[PDB]
Amino acid sequence: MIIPVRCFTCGKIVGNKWEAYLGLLQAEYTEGDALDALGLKRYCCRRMLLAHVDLIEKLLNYAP
Amino acid sequence: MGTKANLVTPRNGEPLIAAIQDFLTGAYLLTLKDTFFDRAKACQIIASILVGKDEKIKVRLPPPTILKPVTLWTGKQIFSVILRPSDDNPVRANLRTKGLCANDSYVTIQNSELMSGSMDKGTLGSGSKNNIFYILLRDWGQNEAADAMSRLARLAPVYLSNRG
Amino acid sequence: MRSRVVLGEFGVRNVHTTDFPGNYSGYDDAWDQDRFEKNFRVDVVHMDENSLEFDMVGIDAAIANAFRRILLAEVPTMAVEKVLVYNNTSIVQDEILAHRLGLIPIHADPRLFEYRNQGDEEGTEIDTLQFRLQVRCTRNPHAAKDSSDPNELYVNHKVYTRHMTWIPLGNQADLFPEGTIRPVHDDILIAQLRPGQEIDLLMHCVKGIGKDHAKFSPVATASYRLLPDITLLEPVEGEAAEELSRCFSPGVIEVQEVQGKKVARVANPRLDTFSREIFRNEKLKKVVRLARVRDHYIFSVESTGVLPPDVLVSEAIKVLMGKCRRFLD
Amino acid sequence: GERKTALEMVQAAGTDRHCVTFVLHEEDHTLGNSLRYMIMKNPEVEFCGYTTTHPSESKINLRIQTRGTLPAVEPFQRGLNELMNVCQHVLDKFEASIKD
Amino acid sequence: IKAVFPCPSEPALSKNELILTTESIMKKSEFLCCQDSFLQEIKKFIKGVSEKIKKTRDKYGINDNGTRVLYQLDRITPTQVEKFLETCRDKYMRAQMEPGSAVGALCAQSIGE
Amino acid sequence: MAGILFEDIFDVKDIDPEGKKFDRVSRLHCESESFKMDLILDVNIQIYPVDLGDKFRLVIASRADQFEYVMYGKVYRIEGDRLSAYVSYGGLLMRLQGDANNLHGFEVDSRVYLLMKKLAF
Repeated sequence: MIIPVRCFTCGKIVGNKWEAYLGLLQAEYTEGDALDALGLKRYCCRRMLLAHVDLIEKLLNYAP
Repeated sequence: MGTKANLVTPRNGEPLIAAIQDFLTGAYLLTLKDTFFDRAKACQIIASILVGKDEKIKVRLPPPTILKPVTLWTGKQIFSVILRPSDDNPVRANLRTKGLCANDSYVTIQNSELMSGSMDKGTLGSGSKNNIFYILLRDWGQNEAADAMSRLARLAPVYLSNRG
Repeated sequence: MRSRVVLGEFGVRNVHTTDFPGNYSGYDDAWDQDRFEKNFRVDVVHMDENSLEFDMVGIDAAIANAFRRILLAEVPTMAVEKVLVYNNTSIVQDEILAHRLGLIPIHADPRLFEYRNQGDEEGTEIDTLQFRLQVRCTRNPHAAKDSSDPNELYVNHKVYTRHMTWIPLGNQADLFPEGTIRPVHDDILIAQLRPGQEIDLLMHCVKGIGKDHAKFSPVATASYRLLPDITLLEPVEGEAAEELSRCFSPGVIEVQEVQGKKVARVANPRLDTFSREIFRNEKLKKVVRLARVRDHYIFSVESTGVLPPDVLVSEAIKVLMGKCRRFLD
Repeated sequence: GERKTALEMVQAAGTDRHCVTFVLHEEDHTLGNSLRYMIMKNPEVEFCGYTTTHPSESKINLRIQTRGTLPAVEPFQRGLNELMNVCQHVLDKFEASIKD
Repeated sequence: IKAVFPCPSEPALSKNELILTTESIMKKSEFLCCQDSFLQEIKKFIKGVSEKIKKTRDKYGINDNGTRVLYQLDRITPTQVEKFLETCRDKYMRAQMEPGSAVGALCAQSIGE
Repeated sequence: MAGILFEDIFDVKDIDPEGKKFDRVSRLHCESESFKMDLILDVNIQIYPVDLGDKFRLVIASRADQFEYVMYGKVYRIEGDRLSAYVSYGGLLMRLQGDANNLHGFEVDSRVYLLMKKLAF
């Protein structure tokens, strides 16, 4: 539902890096290059952002 | 039905207990004529016969089976390792062709060493007449088959974790 | 032969560190310092803020992997082990948030605390760096630009690790808490909040060791290379330089001349993360020979803000001292 | 202070100190194989023998087995002290290189 | 019995006749057979025929092959054949069902599964 | 350690290295240039350059000691049809095949208890 703070098989910290892509997907790099200007040089964190579904927004659309 | 039920069935006459899987290929790879080992690879020995409960006698350190510029331990008598209650055995006729044809058959085990050959499901698993049972259940009795299977179960599949 | 690993197209040979006294008829080093403290040295590479790299020269595999394994999860650091609950109104909760926070790196040195035996709050005297998290979200009250972004109609719509205000236990108040107590990162999305929700917690920052639950790792990059030393035999001087500069990684092999054909031999044989196409030119692979060498176990450690990587590697190499001489009496 | 750790096991010792299985309690591969390394590196030992027998990694039954004459405490401590010297000299050469 | 070697013996007398003498001590040594029986006499003579053909093969080998390691000594010794017959008696008298034996359900599931 | 009593000189016939992935496991066929006898060695091939090598002055025992292989285990001894052994090394067979003109060295537990040899020559 939310962003794993750690790359399940790497260790690197991640949760700090989702409100940059939603500001670096509108500078409009290719996803593969929004995830090179922030540090992710392995498999792991590339999964942990490319693959994740921010159900946070849509769920909170009607939380109460 | 605890020690005689497991290994011998009257419905078929064939063992039920056997290296299910990778024990087969791990032990095979041990037996492969390639694999040359180290005295430093007395490590993997010691989950088998220098090992968990009910096996900690010594082991006779099978001799240095090369004395070249480079001493080395062949892969077979690292399989054929135990040094409590010495025994004797024999086998033959693995799953390959006939003639010294890059030999993966007529293993010809003598009295607990490993002369030639390389194992298989029909020479280390649920075969019929050549096994670690019908050569170590009949001659020599029970209690020496349920304790060579364990030295395999901890010897071979903790070799793959060093080969992949 | 004797510490030259080889990288055949099918499998890696020469890999057991087969040099022990009485396992080679050359000579094997009844091993210690004089032959070992002369060959040893620790170069340094790039040193920087949370990433460190260096090239130990003369170890063998066992002590090097001992370092690796100790840096990962056999070194202690400051991270949450418990979360007290006060009005957790928010969305998904109580074990992810608990564990989210459990995963936030607090930045207190793990050499001025001790372990935690069964005490008052399980213990409240030395260890409990206690963190207070009082985040409230509501409606930004001046939004005549109706129906806009969440960033403009809400107020602290998210819960970053900048709302983690520190609580003082009279113990610590004067030594650490001048500003070196906050979590490393002041931006982590712990849980979004929509109008009418709050969170309030207490964060029992116990000591711990990585084996317990790896949220105590300080390090991320504790895994490494040996060092490649890729040879050449009577080279392929000329235009083949194009091939033996696109097969290997982009900086690895120079391409210098054409008249002096000179497929320009090794330029930087440490930048190559072994793509290994070179066995599939089928006309070159029988020239190059690949060899990662057994001396230089090039390290590259990176932290998670808790400590500078130098502090982490020094702590690991001293915890090995502790382990080795705790069985030596 | 190794009273509840080094539970040696010479019982049917063929050589006087033969089946000397230091059952190192609360232990992993980390020290285990480094020790195993240094021990195996003396021309009087034949097993460094380190093999964690349990599922859970706490009891590394290092079954050193010397060439018969010696005890096995003598190598054990030679190796532990040798690893002391090695790691301390490594730190000495290392932290004096951070000045680079 | 190959794998437990009683070294002292050699080919001097063409042991085929010595093998027949061991067949005689055989003929004596399981005519003390009998117990819950009808399981050994029915095969005792075929045992004898089998060792007789073994002796014939040994004769052919010791003649042609030897026509000096004594042709590997062509191992066979009186001790080996005595141990051989003792093992034969052991397994023949051990594989004896009734007494026992609970033969029914075993066959039932044998034909079933 | 040498109750040998071989004293040979040798050369070689044919490699067969497609068998074992260790090229340093390959079927030597060397026939005796002492009399005629053949030996299926399984050398850890390193420096044998002729079609299978060089001088093989095998001194098969029980001198600068270049002389390498020994297993200390179990054997097989056919009579052949040509008395013949199979000197296994737990993976390195050596079928000595010849006559009784050669000296002793045998037992059926001891024709693995054997030394070997390379150049000193």
